Amino acid sequence: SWQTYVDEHLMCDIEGTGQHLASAAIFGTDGNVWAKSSSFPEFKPDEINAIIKEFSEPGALAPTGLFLAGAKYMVIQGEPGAVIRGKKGAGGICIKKTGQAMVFGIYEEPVNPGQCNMVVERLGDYLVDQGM
Amino acid sequence: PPPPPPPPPP
Repeated sequence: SWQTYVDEHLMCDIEGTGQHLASAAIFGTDGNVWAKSSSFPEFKPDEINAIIKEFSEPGALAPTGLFLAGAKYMVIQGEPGAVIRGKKGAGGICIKKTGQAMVFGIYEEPVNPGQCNMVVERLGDYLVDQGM
Repeated sequence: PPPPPPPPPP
């Protein structure tokens, strides 16, 4: 099931490190959560709609910010329709869209935006190769 | 519904 993917392939130990993502999830592109980590933020429906709209119209959240469970992430450079990236002080967020899914990764210090992006894009790219 | 996940990667 999808819970296995979050636990074993998102919340895994990051390479050459003891760290791991603060939380993670896998959503459908329709915005229904398929699986999430125990400490995944209590997101609101309109926050997910905004993320869905950002993959349809890139750069829409850039001036105003990306919100998750009330927490604002300063939007940073991302791949249009594919990856959304955000900064919240020390922490951040990486959202990777595939054919049928959206893979969320949320990190904290000392995890880099590149390492969250590695975990999230690696899994996203596997699900793309498997035809999803 | 969520579609079935593919086989776990190596």
